[PDB]
Amino acid sequence: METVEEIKIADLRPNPYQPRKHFDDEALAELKESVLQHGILQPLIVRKSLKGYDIVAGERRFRAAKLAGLDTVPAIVRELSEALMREIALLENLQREDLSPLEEAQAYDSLLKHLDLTQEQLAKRLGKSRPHIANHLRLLTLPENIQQLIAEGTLSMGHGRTLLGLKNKNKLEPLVQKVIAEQLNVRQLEQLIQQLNQ
Amino acid sequence: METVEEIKIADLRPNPYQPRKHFDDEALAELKESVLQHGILQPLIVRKSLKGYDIVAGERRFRAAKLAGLDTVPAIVRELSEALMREIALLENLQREDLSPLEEAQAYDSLLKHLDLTQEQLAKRLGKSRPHIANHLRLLTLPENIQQLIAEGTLSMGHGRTLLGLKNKNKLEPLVQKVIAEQLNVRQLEQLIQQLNQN
Ligand SMILES: Nc1ccn([C@@H]2O[C@H](COP(=O)(O)OP(=O)(O)O)[C@@H](O)[C@H]2O)c(=O)n1
Ligand SMILES: Nc1ccn([C@@H]2O[C@H](COP(=O)(O)OP(=O)(O)O)[C@@H](O)[C@H]2O)c(=O)n1
Ligand SMILES: [Ca+2]
Ligand SMILES: [Ca+2]
Ligand SMILES: [Ca+2]
Ligand SMILES: [Ca+2]
Repeated sequence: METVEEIKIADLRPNPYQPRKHFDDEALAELKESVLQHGILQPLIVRKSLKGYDIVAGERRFRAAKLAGLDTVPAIVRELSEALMREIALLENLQREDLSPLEEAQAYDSLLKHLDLTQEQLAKRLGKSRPHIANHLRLLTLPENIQQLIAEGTLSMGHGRTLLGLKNKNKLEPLVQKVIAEQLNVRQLEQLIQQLNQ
Repeated sequence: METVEEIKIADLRPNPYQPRKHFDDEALAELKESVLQHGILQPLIVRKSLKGYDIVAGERRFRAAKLAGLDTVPAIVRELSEALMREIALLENLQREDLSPLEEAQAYDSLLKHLDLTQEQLAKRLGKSRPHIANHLRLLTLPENIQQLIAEGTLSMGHGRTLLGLKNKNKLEPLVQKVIAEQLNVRQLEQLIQQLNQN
């Protein structure tokens, strides 16, 4: 039976097989904020070495914990060959599916209702910006069929966002059919919507 | 003392606050294949119900474990309020960053060399298709400045693939400048390359 250990930040060493080459400061601030709200929800995977503990999965969490003022992170300590460490460094990130834009928006909407929160309060609680939450919730004001098209992938989310800018909704559904039939890009749609609006 | 328990598949209940509405069969097969190679690497998070356990994070792992024929999954049992369960069901998915196409491609290249595997063998080891691996490795044949655009997300991986189809490499930089300024999609880039390749 494995345990989750609290490992001191001073004892942690970089992932020797780190596949991430860029650490976005904005995204780390989001993770920091979430850690301040909920703590680290997911234990790191680490491997005990002579000098300390090498991270196998969790470098962002580690950086977020430091930003948040924590002195330890939760971790599962495993004995692993170099080959397993190389594989798992990738697989922990590779073998997962993110939520779609619409699944995210529906989640925000469900939390607003069941947690009884404003969008500002939800952004704080989730560690996301207020514009990020508002832009996703706006997708839920599009016609049902267009939401379906976006989910099915027949329309991009970028098209969805651009469609919100249309003044006269009488042209909305013909505009979507044109986008699809002509495989228009988002910039072409922006330009059509500007004229229609004017 | 938080522990990882092996919990019987039969005792697990679906996530009451599941944000995922689409469970792609192809992606579940990939996860199943990875579970067969490595086991479940990340414990599920669950909460005790009146009987059994509700999944708080891990429904895809749960379904892949059924497809792989497992009897139990590793799980951390936590006491959580309803509010926390609703929050964590989203957050465990929301607060994470994917790898860029180039980071994925570089990782494959590294693993091929250091594990001394062919593309096919690596594909089996990782639970991905052989073309998925091969097609990401092709990105590494692009000029570094275009690789960077793909790394940053200014160009999509599909743009990258399509640009490989260009015969005259002297037209690459002007073509990319056009793609970016005019925000062209993959199909429109295909057509421009179609024309450039016909002399
Ligand atoms: N052999 C593997 C491959 C991936 N994983 C992890 O499975 C999780 C899949 O994430 P997900 O959001 O797509 O699906 P859920 O299982 O959380 O519903 C990730 O946290 C992977 O790191 C694992 O535990 N074992
Ligand atoms: N408050 C939070 C928010 C996210 N997380 C998890 O932090 C992990 C971040 O994944 P990542 O691949 O972006 O970064 P790493 O920390 O694995 O380097 C994810 O598994 C989130 O579920 C957490 O442990 N605590
Ligand atoms: Ca890591
Ligand atoms: Ca990770
Ligand atoms: Ca889940
Ligand atoms: Ca998940």
